[PDB]
Amino acid sequence: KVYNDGYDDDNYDYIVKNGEKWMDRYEIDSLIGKGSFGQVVKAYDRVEQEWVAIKIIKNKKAFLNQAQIEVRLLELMNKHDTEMKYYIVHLKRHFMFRNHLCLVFEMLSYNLYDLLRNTNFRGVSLNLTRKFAQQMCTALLFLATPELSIIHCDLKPENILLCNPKRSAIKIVDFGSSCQLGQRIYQYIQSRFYRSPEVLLGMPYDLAIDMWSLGCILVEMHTGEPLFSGANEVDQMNKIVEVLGIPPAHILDQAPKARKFFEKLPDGTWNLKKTKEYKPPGTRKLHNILGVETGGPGGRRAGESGHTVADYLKFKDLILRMLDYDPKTRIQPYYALQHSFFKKTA
Ligand SMILES: COc1ccc2c(c1)CC(C)(C)c1c(N)ncnc1-2
Repeated sequence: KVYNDGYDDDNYDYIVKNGEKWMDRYEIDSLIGKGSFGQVVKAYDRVEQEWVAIKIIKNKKAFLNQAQIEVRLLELMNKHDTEMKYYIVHLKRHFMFRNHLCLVFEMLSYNLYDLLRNTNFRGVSLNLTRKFAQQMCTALLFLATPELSIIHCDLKPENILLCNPKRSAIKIVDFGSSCQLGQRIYQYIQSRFYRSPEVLLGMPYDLAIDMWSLGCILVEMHTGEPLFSGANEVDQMNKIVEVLGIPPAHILDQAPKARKFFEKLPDGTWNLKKTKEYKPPGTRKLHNILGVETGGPGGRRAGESGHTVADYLKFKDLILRMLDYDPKTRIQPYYALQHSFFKKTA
């Protein structure tokens, strides 16, 4: 049985061959990543005399079209950030090769989940968490510029990459599930652990869903573990409620899916539907998850510099603003960047 004239496997992936030359230009060196979309290779661009990463999309219409959306959004972001100051991966060019769409990027290092694994899932320092937060809020500010108005829709540690393994510089990747405000099509979006309450509830959404994901990512970067690790949507909402309490009635009153998770009482207040058993609503305090007064996560930052009670209070406050249940009042990128968590003291 033959796929794409022998170039592909049965899963429509290009069969990567070390050393192959493409288009009298690229020498494929090695495979450096693989996922649902296809594969990522390190290649030498002989024309520009530099290493590049080529994302080789599966030869399958659904994957091709997902990557064509990504190409258009990255090209739009390109028109608007030529100095590469806003922390989005740079798409150099694209081409079709042997029935695979191929996206050529600058070569980056490993992702923030790999970085968490490298900490043995104990987390990075509050200082490094702050550097990641500042860069991500800058990226979100750029995506919110009106000519872009891009909702990434799948922010998670795996979609944030280090530029260099020694260093704090990061880029956001993977715009295949993205969309623009006023061209919102998807009802089902975001990876579960990072999914906002408005999406869980079946409500209208906007760029604020990415800020929710960022709040979740930053707590996980410092603790080593996902903040809200739901096994399914009901479990996800229940985990959110353990930390943040029952969502506001004004929100639940307008939520198409309120009754998937909650019940409306005679007095018009809302409670959780019973299990078929969680910490009571709001009793799993972020204050304690972060260890604000008790030496940080697991008490492991006791006796370390750069981890004071005062700095933990600033981090907690910023995260709580990113995790506001109301997407209208949730902190926005411009104001997050001005928050006291980013103000130096001492
Ligand atoms: C499994 O998913 C992966 C694996 C590796 C990478 C990406 C996705 C994203 C891109 C293609 C942007 C990239 C890069 N530019 N440099 C290095 N690695 C990667």
